[PDB]
Parts: sequence; structure tokens; C-alpha cells
Amino acid sequence: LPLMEDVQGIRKAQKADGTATVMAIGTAHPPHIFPQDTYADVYFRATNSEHKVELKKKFDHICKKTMIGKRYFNYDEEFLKKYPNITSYDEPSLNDRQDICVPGVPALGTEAAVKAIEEWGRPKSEITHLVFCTSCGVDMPSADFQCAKLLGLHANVNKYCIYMQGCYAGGTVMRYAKDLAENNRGARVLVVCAELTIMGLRAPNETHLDNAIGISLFGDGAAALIIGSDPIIGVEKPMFEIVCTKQTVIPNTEDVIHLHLRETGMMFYLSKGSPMTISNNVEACLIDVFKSVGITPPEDWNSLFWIPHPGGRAILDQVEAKLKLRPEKFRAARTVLWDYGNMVSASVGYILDEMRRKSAAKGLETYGEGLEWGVLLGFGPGITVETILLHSLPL
Amino acid sequence: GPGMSSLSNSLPLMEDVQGIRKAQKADGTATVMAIGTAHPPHIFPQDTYADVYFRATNSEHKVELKKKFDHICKKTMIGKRYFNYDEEFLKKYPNITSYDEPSLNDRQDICVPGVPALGTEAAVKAIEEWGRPKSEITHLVFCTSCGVDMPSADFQCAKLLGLHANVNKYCIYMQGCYAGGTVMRYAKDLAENNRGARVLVVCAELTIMGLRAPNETHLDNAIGISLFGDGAAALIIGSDPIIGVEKPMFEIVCTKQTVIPNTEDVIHLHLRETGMMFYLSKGSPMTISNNVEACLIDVFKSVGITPPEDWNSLFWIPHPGGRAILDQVEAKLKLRPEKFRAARTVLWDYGNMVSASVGYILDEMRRKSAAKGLETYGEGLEWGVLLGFGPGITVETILLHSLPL
Repeated sequence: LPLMEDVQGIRKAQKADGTATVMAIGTAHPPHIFPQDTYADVYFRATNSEHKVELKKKFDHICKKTMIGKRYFNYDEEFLKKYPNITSYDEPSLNDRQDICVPGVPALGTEAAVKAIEEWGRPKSEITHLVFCTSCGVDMPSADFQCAKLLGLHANVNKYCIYMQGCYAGGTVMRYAKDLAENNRGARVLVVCAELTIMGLRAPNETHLDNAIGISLFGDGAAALIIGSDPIIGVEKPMFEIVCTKQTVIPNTEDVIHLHLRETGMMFYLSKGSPMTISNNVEACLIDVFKSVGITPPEDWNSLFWIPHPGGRAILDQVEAKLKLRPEKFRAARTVLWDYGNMVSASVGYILDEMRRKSAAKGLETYGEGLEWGVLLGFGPGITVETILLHSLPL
Repeated sequence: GPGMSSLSNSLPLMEDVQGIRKAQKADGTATVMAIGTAHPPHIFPQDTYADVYFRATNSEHKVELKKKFDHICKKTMIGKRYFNYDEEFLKKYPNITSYDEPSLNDRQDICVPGVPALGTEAAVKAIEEWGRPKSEITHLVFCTSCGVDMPSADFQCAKLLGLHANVNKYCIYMQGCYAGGTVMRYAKDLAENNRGARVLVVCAELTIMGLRAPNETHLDNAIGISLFGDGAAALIIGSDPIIGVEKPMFEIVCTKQTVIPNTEDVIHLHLRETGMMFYLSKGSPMTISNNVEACLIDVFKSVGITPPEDWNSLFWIPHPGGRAILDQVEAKLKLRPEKFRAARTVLWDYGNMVSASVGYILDEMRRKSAAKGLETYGEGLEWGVLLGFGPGITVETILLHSLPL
């Protein structure tokens, strides 16, 4: 056994040299397409609420201004008929939601993980850490265990299960991955964000009007990333360096966005004013992430590339206005919101994928729209903001 | 110390990625520098537990199931446990004291604000021992298998403690009995990769999330009711201890999580409309013992150290998942009867407090070592291992190096 003076030598040999880097991104979504134009008709039919005509035109109006074109779900109208308790308002339904989400979320997550590992090109045996993230379903052993099992990873992979961190969770996974990759030499972190919104699906009511915003917004999906420090030249393809990661809680705003897991499943609550709270405090979070690494914030926010969580059209519009950004800056985020809706923790992964793919297709200088520095933002319950400072690399 | 303000650790003037990384990372090994513990006020002695439990659950008519549970309680090696409820509190909830009546909502109403409250009590003690301002805590790792909510338990704990708005939070939900090991694994990477970082680890559990009446088809639920107790443990972990201010105790050298293949149906828990449903198949103490040595060899080889020929050369903090797990792990590793004394003392006085158990044992070990005037906090020994066991079956192996007194 080594002496007291040898402990530091072990630490020096154990840690990685460089910055945690995104080197692969894979995405997946379930097969059932639900267009937004017909969503009011399909939802009110599936929930047997066709008699509530005045509540239907209210929901149709909300759906029409979401700037979401389609969403993907693990269910169709035929599947929902097998579970009448999920399609009702307050009937006991957690057991059925868990029966679907507990095995379903890691299954969907694994699909995205397979694509990320295939792009990466190295054997799955080289994955040392797994960070799984979901707000849909909880179990013991957890979703991380199930994902590792489905992928057939090594028995000694260090796993991290990020449960119920909502819409900011896509930022949280980058924060976790940064420390895991950088503090462990040779470590390759597989990040998986997967969500199945059936955990929150229910019938509309007059007392729960804020539930209508959630049903018009959330879609199913999964995103997976391979993150690691010290990229192997000629084998791996380094894209985004995770330089600084900070989580912030906005004071006196707990009553704004809150969700509870009850006997009726996930109960969504949203007060009028969330886009204002997020937009008014986003700049302070950005100045903080830049100051933490000694970089002077740019005079013009258009100088950076952006991956904002598409919590809704209003959140994107207000953050864009506050930071005085040109319409093309949030292009990648707007396309993902349109094509896929809000896929919870998986949305930012989809945007990061869209950004690097379009940058490579246009033949730009870097993966981050030809620009050097950028920010990935997560927004959710708290109100909590996850600010991830990224440095993009050349093609 | 971290040397946050020193020139050699200063941030580069230009936007140099590698220069930023060099300044941002810490130098040394993550070190435990404070441990605080807490438990609810209601004392439930184990010798009268069978009587109290069967009366509170309206099951005193099942005479042959009572004599079976009385025999399980007598063999647990638990003397007393603490709970956030008494017999009067349970009478307000007939649904929790039944077997399968709808009860999740009521359990959530107790556990969602209750777990962060109990955790905060332990955290206040850890912060007081540490001695530095609470505003200097940069990371919070909260851990519990009792209750889930959005915003999570970490948010509530941070709010009750009055931590900085910019504290980086980690919520470890439903990782069960191995979670006390998982928090050490999280804390290691967080403290070591961030210069100046001081991680507050909080493990808190309220077993009312799993309390229910006995049944003839669910005989394995009786093992859980005779075992689990409430409690909280909190630790302050950080790299590069400040000499003269902080008191460095245990260095977290290597941390690995291992899954034992083909054992998913051995230890499993499900969160249902009836709360947390506990399932335990026969063979868990032997399955854990037959795979523990391989986990230890892995943790030692991962840092280039040759595994000791005699396991008695190390100090031990094993999760007291039951007296049988302790007895069989001790036997397989050919350990002397006193090697697990700290673990057995905590099991006797507090029972199995889930993720909080190992924190209590680490506290017991360092306190007894200081009280006897020993050479180090780890029973006078230099190297040791903290072990967590739970659903999977998953083993958390934490290699520790104790510093001198």
C-alpha cells in the first residue's frame, strides 16, 4: 500500500488534460406523427371531450400560435383506447403510466444512443460513464441501469440518473458530463436524454386551464451525446468544447412552473408570465458564465451561436428580443420547435445536432455556425436556468 | 488551499480554452472535511416493534404472521429506529397503514417537504463543524429515495439553508441503498474538477414512503419493515484543504459503480399509487458477498495499487443492508469480527437509514478514532473502503485514504 505522499501522484495520473468535448450526437423519436393543425380534433376525440365546444376553440387557438407543426408520440388513437384512465381527467392512472414509461423511456433513449455510438465509431467497451436523463417515469433499479443493460455496456460503467429535472435537464447533462470527462483520463461519457409525455397526458377541464398549454407543447423524443476530454486525432471528431457550466435559481419564482407526481400521474402547472421571468434574467446568467472564465462578454450577442431550450414560442421570442438578436440566430431552435415540438431534456440535443449538420452542409468555418463561442441554455422549474458556455471547433 | 487568487492559478487574459481549463480545475484529491447527522424525534424500540407495527396496521388478528415477524425482528441486530411519525400520527392516515389502498398522494405530501427539512438539519450541523460561511458552498448533492417533485428536493434544501442562488445542484433520486456510495462518487469529480469548490452532500430518508400492512402473498415486505429507519447525513467535501481553517479527514481516491449480472429481480422497488413497493428475493447476502472481492480488486487496480493480500489491512464502511449482508461480506473477505464494528453500532442504534447509513458510519468511525487517540480517522489505518449495495444488484465501491489526527 502506498504512502501519504503518493496520493497526489495517483490523482495526477487519474485526471484528464483537456476540456470535455462533444464528439457525437444521435437522435430518436417514436413513429406516430400528430400534426398540430389537427391536434385539437384528435386530442378532444381521444379524451372523449367532444361535448365541450367552448373549451375546444380555446385549445385550438393555443395550438394555432405555438409555432409547432408536428409532434411524435409512442401512442396512436388505438393504443389510447386500452388505457381509459389515462385519457380521463382525475381517475387513478400512475400505475399504467409507469408501466409504459419505465421500460419505454430507456428503450427510446437506447435508440438515440445507438446512433451516437455508431457515429462516434469506437467500441461500446470504451464508454466509461453513462448519464441518463428523464422526467417521465421513476423505478428501482433506475432508467440508467436499463439503458446500460439494453446497450450491453460494461458492468463497471459509472452511471448517473437525472430524474425529474424538467426542461432545464438538457443543460444539466452537459454540466454533469463536463466534470466526469475532465476529471477522468480516457473517460468517454454517454449522455442520454429521453422523454415519453404520456406521463402527463389527460383530459381538459375548467379548473385546470393551464394544462392546455402543456398538451399543446410537449412531444416525445430522445437525444444522445458522446462527451470526452483529449480527443484522439484521426479517430474522433471533436465539435464543441464545454468550457463553463453554471446552474442558477431565480429568487421568489417557485410558484411559476411546478409539476407534481401524483396518483393521476404528472400534474403540470404554469402561471401566466414564465417567458418574462426567463427573458429578464437570461442576460445576468450569460454575464456570469463569461465572468467565471475571465472572458469579457461580447458587446453584441449576435457574435455568439445559440442553442436555447425551445420551452415555447414566447420564451424564444422574448429571449431573442432581450438579447437584441437577429431572427436567423435562433433558426436551429425554431426549426426543432416546428418539426418536433418541445421534447423536454432532448430538445437542446436536437438543436445542437441541427446546428452542426447545417454548418457542415453550408461548409462553414466551425460547427457552431462558423462562430467561435456560443451558449446552450436550459430553462425550467424553479425558475432554474442552466447556462453552458461552448467553444466550437473547425470542421 | 485552492489558491483561487494566486498568479499560478489565474485565468488567462485572452480566451485560451486550455488556459481556462488549467485555472478552473483543482489540484488535489476530494477530501471529507465535515460530517453532520440528524434523525426525527420518535423512538421505536425493536423489542416492541412487532407489537407496535401489528397494532398500527390493524393486523393483530393474524397471530401466525405476528410470531413470524417477531422472529425476524429478534434476528435483525437493530435495537431502535427513529421515525417522523408516532402511533397518533398514523391514525390520521388509514390508507398508509393498510396494504394496498391509494396512498401515494399522502406519502408525497409528507415526504416532498419532509425529506429536505430533515436533510437541512444534518446540513446545518455539517456547515457548523466546517466553520466557513454557507455562501462558500458551490455545489449541493441531495440524495433520497423518498419522494419526488418538480422543482426537486435539492432546490428545497438549498432554499431552507439559504445557499447562494448560483449553487450547482445535483438531485440523486431513487438510487436506494447504494446511494450513500453514489454521493461520494459525485462529490469526487465535482470537487476535483473545480478549483475552490466545496460540495455539500446531503442524504435524507423518510421511510413512511414504503410503510404498509403485512400480506400473505407479499412475505418479503416484512424484511423491509423490520429493517428501514429514518435519518439524514451530510458531508462537506472539497479538494485542496485550507490549512488552519479546514479539517481534512478522508481522501476519495477511486470511485466505481458495478452491476452484478443476472440479478435484476433480487432487489427491486416500484413507485405505485400505493407508494413504494419493496421486493426482495432470497439470496441477496450471498450474491453480494460472492461479487464484492472483484469490485475491490477493480477499484485498487484502477489506480495502480496491488490489492492487499489481507483485507484486514484496511478500514471499512460497509452499508448495513442487513446483519446477513454484513456477516457474509465479513466471512468472504476473511475479516476479523471487529472490522465491521462501526457499521454494526450504527445498525444497532439507528437501523438501516438507506443512503444516510454510510455517512453515519463514517462519522462513528472518525469520532471513535479521535476519542481513542488513534493515528488516523480511519481506525489508525491508512487505506479503506466505503461500500454501498442496492437495486440492480449494484455495488458502489469507494476507495478512501485517511489522513492523520
